[PDB]
Amino acid sequence: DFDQLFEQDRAHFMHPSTHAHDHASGALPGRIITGASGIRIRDHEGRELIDAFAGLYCVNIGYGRTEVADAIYKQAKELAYYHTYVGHSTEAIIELSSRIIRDWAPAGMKKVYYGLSGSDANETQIKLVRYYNNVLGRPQKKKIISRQRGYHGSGIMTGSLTGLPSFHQHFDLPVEGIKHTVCPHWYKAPAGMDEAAFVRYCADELEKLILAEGPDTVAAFIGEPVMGTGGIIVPPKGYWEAIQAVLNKYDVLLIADEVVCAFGRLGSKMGSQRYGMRPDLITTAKGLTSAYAPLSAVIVGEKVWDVIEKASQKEGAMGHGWTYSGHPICAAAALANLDILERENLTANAADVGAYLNQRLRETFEGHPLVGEVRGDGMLAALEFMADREARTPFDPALKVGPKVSAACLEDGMIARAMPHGDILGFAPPLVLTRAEADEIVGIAKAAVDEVAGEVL
Amino acid sequence: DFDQLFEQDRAHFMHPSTHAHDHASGALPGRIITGASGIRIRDHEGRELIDAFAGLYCVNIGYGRTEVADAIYKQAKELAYYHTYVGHSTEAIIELSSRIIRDWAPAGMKKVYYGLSGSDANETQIKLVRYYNNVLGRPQKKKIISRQRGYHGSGIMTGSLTGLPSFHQHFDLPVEGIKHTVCPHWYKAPAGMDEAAFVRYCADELEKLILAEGPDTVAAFIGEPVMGTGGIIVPPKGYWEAIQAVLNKYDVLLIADEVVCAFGRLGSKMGSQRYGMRPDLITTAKGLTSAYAPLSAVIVGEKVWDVIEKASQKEGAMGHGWTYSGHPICAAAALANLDILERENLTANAADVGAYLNQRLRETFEGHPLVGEVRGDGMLAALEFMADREARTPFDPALKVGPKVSAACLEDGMIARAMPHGDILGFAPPLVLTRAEADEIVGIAKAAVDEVAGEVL
Ligand SMILES: *Cc1c(COP(=O)(O)O)cnc(C)c1O
Ligand SMILES: *Cc1c(COP(=O)(O)O)cnc(C)c1O
Repeated sequence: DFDQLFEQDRAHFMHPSTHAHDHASGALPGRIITGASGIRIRDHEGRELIDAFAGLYCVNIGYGRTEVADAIYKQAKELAYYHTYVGHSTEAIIELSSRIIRDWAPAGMKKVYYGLSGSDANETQIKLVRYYNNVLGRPQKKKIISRQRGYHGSGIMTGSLTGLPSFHQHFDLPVEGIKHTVCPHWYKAPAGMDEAAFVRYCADELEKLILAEGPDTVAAFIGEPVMGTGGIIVPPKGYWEAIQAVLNKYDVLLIADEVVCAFGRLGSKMGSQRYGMRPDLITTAKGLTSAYAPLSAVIVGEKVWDVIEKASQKEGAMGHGWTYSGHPICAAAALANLDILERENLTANAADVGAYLNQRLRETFEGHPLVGEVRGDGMLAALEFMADREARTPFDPALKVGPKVSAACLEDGMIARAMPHGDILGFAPPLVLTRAEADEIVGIAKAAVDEVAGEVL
Repeated sequence: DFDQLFEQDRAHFMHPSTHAHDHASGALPGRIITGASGIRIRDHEGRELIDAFAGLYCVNIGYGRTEVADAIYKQAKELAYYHTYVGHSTEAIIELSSRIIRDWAPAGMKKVYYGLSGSDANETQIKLVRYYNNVLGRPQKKKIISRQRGYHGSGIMTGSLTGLPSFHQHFDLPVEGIKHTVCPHWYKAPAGMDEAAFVRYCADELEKLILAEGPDTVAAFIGEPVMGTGGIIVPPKGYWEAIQAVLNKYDVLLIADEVVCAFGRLGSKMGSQRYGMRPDLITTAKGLTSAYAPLSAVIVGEKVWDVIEKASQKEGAMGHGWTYSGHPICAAAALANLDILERENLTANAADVGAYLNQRLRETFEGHPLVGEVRGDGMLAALEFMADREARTPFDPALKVGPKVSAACLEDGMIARAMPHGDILGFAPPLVLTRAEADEIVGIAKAAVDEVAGEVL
């Protein structure tokens, strides 16, 4: 009966991030997912696929967790929804807020504000940064600095923070007031620079840009500890220490975008502790619930919270609120997700098997003639494909090497993403992954990379 | 142990729309909701309150629907989540998309795009309006016109559309490019104008503003059929016909913001059919799931969809996507919600009992010395309090008459909202409301209004 559903799909469902015409015509074939379990999903044809991307870096505890379904259900029966306006709460949202601060967030974090998506979380961050400066009497200190290849969402303001051109095309972005310093990708550094030199370059370029704009006009700097969607750029050694020194010098807030990195993905609690970042504000989503329900959390530091608190005395309640902020079933899902992360120590398993997977990818693909670089950290890994490795020359985009390798992986029964704006194969498997399953993943990638190299080299 | 939960609440939970200091100090006392059923919620002290506001205009099928919990649970077990990127779907999201278009949306609607909140839905609308114009080669046609007292969300861009100052304070809003024409509130019209004259005034003011800005720079006009949060402003007879004529003359898209009005609230399928609106784009959330799970839907008309579809051929896939777009458990919740709305004909009940409630409040409050106007439509109603009715003179805001009446209602065990920026008591009860329950609501309001009158007058 799937033919009828696909007719309806093409007629009426506008998908995110999907070629509108090819989808409506049938040229881009649809795929219905009917179930899932462990690290595998099942499609409408009965195929069982290894999901080496955990949905979108988000199904961290793995698929098919009926424990989380039970928790969601229980809360849905008891109280599916009430608002959290004007001091209203559930037990679940209170408990979740204290657990995030006490067990997961870095030191000196104080409060949590809830939305539904990473994008609305970063939208909240922009509102908060402005508010902070206005109530401290600095109405000019408003600009946000992001980075090239950063992903921070798909809205107008959040799309502007995003430093990938597809999220800007025909939307008139980035808006004035948001700027982009350099992507800290060492492999693509100015030729001849060593790691320490490149760090200095990145710091100097940021300093330069702050000064060019005027430090009294620059409010915040936003960054992922490890860049995910852009894809899987690990920062060079000393990058975050060097950047923070510049930010302290000019009194610029650090927003850590931990939507991908939080809740165990890198083998640490969050990327911020792992890289010695000391952010003033933190964005989370994805691994917060392992996607069992939609939820985002903005974690607010002492510095910013204290200013917001004092200001309310003279300025009244801050005018910010989503109807579904603190949604009970979503909170309940998060609590169950956290219970599982803690009980099975999936943070530890991510460090263990992530190191193993990364090292196995390194052995098997360093020196391979299609591959320009192997990178990764914890349970994130990527192969970037280049026409000329030492020259840092990419393939012609129209050759579609990344997408071809991904497609070959999918024919062998594995999902691994062709990352955007480059020829990059990304891995972000569930944190329950075993060594055996990692070996299988690497085997399938080997075959797919060999096959595509045979066709294009 | 609720004392410990409130200690944790104050320490760690940043609520939406809540005085930060008063909340943290304890001056604004917290409230935990533990259960709910029909039209009543239960707090942490065992108090049972009549919720005459259905959460926030959103719990339309009523509280305690274990049918929806069952549907959520079933989907959580089967497949809680996969993405809907690149043509991927579930059965539920496909079914929901065809049911919205076929059974609920007005004629000539084609596609549905999903988010999680009303705000992110309207953010999608802005992105879509820009895209449309850019790919038609009109890069100047970008400005959006909203209205004074419109509520369209709590983001930066969506906060700008919002025409209530609290959503702008210390956020530097509205952003350049968004403008606000007049609030179509007849009772507050220029003195001496009759209904038909006021309609003409509103049309002329809009024409004026389009011309002042330059019609080739104006892309869209956004409006709620009936203004909710602003609060409960029913448009004058002929307003929407007159406004649409102006919009057609200058080729300006109509965005109907149906977050409140959709799915039965006004006694029609949506407000747009009810008021003869023919929008190009529609925003929905709230009543789409009755808040049992977070979901928003942008409904895209044929005109706009066809342009988007053609454009993808030369321009490639549109760069828009939320990770949780089309979230399966949320879709499943919507389907169950729709099943209930249709089965118990809650649209009809909303028309019946809503007319009864509105009339029953007109009888009891028209002529009452505290009340300047009684207004409403379907299951929306409001009492606006004035110092001088015939003069249209409001009370001193510092007298807090609206909030006082609301507080008195809450002591008698009923929740009814003190609407912002005015002295207004709003009603938006679940659509399952009976005549008997409406009488009870009116009784409690009478007592509370009498008490506050014999106290301020
Ligand atoms: C993946 C990611 C998001 C995703 O946001 P959604 O609105 O949930 O799509 C947001 N911010 C950052 C930094 C990310 O890495
Ligand atoms: C109530 C309303 C919203 C609410 O948005 P959330 O983000 O769900 O709180 C948004 N837009 C409009 C037009 C509304 O009337």
